[PDB]
Amino acid sequence: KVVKNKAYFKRYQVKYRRRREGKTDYRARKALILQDKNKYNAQKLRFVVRKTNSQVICQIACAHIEGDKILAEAKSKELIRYGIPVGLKNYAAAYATGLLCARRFLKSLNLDTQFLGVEKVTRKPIKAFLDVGITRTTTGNRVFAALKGACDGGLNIPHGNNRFPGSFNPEQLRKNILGIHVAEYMKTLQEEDNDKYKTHFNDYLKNNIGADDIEQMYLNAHEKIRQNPKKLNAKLRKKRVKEKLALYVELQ
Amino acid sequence: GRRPARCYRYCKNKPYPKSRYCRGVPDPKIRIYDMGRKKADVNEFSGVVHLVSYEYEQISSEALEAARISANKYMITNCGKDNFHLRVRIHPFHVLRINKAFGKPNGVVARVDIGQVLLSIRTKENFVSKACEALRRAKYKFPGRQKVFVSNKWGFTPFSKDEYQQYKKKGRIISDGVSCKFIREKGPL
Amino acid sequence: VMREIKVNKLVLNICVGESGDRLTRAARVLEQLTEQKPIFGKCRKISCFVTVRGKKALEILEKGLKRRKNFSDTGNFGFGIGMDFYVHLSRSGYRVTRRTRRRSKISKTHKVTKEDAMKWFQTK
Amino acid sequence: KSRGKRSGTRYKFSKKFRKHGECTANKYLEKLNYGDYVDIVCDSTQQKGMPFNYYHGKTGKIFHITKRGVGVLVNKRVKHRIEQKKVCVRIEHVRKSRCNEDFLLRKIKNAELIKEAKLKNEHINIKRKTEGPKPAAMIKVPPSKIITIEPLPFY
RNA sequence: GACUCGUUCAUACUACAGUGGAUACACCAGAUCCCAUCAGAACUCUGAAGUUAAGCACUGUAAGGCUUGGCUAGUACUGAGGUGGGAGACCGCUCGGGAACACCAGGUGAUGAGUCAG
RNA sequence: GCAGAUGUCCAAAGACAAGCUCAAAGAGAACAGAAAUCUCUUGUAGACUAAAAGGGGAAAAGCUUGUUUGAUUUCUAUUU
RNA sequence: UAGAGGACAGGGCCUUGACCUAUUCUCAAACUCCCAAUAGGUAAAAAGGGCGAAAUAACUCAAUUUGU
Ligand SMILES: [Mg+2]
Ligand SMILES: [Mg+2]
Ligand SMILES: [Mg+2]
Ligand SMILES: [Mg+2]
Ligand SMILES: [Mg+2]
Ligand SMILES: [Mg+2]
Ligand SMILES: [Mg+2]
Repeated sequence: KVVKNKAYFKRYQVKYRRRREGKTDYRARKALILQDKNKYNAQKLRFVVRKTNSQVICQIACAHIEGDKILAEAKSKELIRYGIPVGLKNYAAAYATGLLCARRFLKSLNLDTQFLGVEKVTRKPIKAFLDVGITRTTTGNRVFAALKGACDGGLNIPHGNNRFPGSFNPEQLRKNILGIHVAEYMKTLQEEDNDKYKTHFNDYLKNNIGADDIEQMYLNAHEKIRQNPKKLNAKLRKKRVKEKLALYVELQ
Repeated sequence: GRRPARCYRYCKNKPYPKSRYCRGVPDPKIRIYDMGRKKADVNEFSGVVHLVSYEYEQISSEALEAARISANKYMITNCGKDNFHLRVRIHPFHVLRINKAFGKPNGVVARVDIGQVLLSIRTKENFVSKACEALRRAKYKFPGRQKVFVSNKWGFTPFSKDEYQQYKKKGRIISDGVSCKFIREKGPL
Repeated sequence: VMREIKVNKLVLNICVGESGDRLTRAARVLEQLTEQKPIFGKCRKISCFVTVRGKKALEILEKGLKRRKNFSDTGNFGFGIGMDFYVHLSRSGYRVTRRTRRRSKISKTHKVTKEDAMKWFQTK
Repeated sequence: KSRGKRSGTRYKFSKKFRKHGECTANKYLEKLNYGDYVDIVCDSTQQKGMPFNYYHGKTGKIFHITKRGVGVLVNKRVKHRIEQKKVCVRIEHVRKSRCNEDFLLRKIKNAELIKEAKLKNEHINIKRKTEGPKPAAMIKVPPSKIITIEPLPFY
């Protein structure tokens, strides 16, 4: 038997568009969105972090019957403007992005003076919830870096500490946000297999970013962020069909 | 062995077929359904007589079988064995039951409508009278008012004769055995 | 260029009886052969196997080698020895099938096929 | 004999053909208030909060809203008397009814009309005039386009 | 030109083709570190040498499906009426309501918020 | 009336989350066959969901894994 | 219920099959893509509704006023 019969097609229920594409959970999403129906007018802001292959995307989203509404938005490729080029999928970079997004949101609100949050690295705060959406939450994830960054900015993002690297080890987390792990890796590469190292951190090399400097650069970036943010209709088709038949006839 | 058949004439009771909720029900007497040159082409036989019930009645399987037999034997006697094709176009699914409380199953019956046909013969346009005769003979073995009814169609195929001819002339109609399929200018190439 | 036809995954397979220490022995043997810890396959514990990628897998295949039929319609193949080797061939971008995120279907022209597999075999 | 809480529900609670799955995530954003009229349409994909067989399709005023609940005042005819039943449901089943909104629209339009009338002092008749009899007309038809009819012979 | 969150949840699907990649998506390169396994396949982390080959986008197909429309058909069925017909089975009429499959024809998306590149 | 079912079973078959996809069919791979396990392709559920039958269920409500005891105390509004 | 068209199992390229493909006959109280008629429910505004202000709160919100 052919499995994909006419009958099968007739039966077939198509998934939701996003689910089909493979981008949203829906099960997760509804839970994230719906808040208590006796709390009418309470928006519930979700902090969306996407870890795309060569960027991180941090949005504050609101949710409405017609479509979601993005209040604040930051992509990791803005960080060039703030004096951090290369390593944009880096945990540090993610953190920075998160922070930036938070800052942007605050600016949009007109409420930046009250919520400074954690100054440098170690009224009730504006609340939001992490939409990690589809990437599984393993310990040392990059979305959690972003979340942390956001927190360090203004936002109350309720979180447990189990998913920061080495967990609760704060030193490790600190290292990660500085970029220190990356630096260490670079150093190790330099020490053994130099050709490989050259191949690998090519962009970094071109920039002229040695190991030691990376942390400093990240710090500077953080400081900067803190400071300021065509079709054919029926007739044509028919004509085409006719032409093909004619050609077939000719061939015959 | 059996009841009168006036017992099970009318279609009281809802239909009640062989399934999970019946089980121990004996077989229909009728097994063959269609006979006489069943393997014939569509182009072979043009003449088609129907035997239409003008009655909302039931028709025992046994009766049906008898009718079929009558049709066949007569045909054999008159024209050749391979000059006709006798479809019985009605099947016995609704089972009857008997008490001797709820009844235990006992024989099957082939419930019919005012419009629908019982038997259809399909023969060469020469032997239509014979076919008609056969069908009328058969009729004496059903209950209720049937009417033998010569059709405008080509032979079970749903086209009129002229129409069929026309189609044949411009090659829009593939013949299987008995059934014919009409090309619609639709699928891929 | 991306339409090269790498070996995706080689799977060494030892079906044996019903877990009476012979299975353990088989597992040990497998381990010795290839640096992977083996995994057990259950009744519907009867059998061991190991999945291998990359250079190691290739090496295994090469040693293992020491037919037109033993290729599948889908363009994998296998052979036996005691072991069964099954090699599963793919092209780059096989990940699109199997990732978690926007998992999708590979186009027909990018699935490997029998003839292609045969060709590949002939080449290596 | 067998009057369980989900009897005669082989079809009431069966999800319709090519609409299985679950309730869409945007259905949880329907705003409800103490007074909104509300259909109760049992999505049997959620098994929590499933209101009884009978209230499927029946509208009611919301009298109570909760975390994920909605109490609905629904009428039930009970032999000799209709009575108010306080059907506590989840949000998945409760849909916002549309009857009230037809009225609302009309109200809005009527306000505008009233304002307009006042602007000029006129006796505008608001109330919906039902389909009365048609007025006199003179319908031009060519003799060409008047297809005469006879009954049909039998066939 | 692309992307993120969405909305409707097949006009959005599927199959087989064709066309496209400045930026983007993606595949792809690697395993020190967080992490994850039988397996760095997945997941994670760190990358940027390549490539549109796939994904994705776009278009095609007397495509299947889906969906509007006509047509089936005032056919089937039916609410009320009947000291109507019919031995009954059932069938007309009066006041009303009125399908379905198939078939034929068209269509194959639309869109809210935000960002990015030029 | 019809076809049945109940007087139970469950520290998981409860709770939560994570991951995963099931039946079947096909084409393959020593011993291995109509059946063992493995691999891939197709797979709207045709599996499974304690026990009738019916609904529901696919990044699950199924399967595997991790962690647990909300199978807790008190009280309402109620539905059948 | 029938053949038609196709590409695995047995005998001496043919026959018997099963299996696919497109058909075909007839069916269902405990089948359903679809789906009437009738029956049913809510609504059709002054104890109310609009659009506003200002109060009150220990609720709600990031927002002594974010809203309820
Ligand atoms: Mg007698
Ligand atoms: Mg009866
Ligand atoms: Mg291409
Ligand atoms: Mg089509
Ligand atoms: Mg889960
Ligand atoms: Mg029928
Ligand atoms: Mg029925």
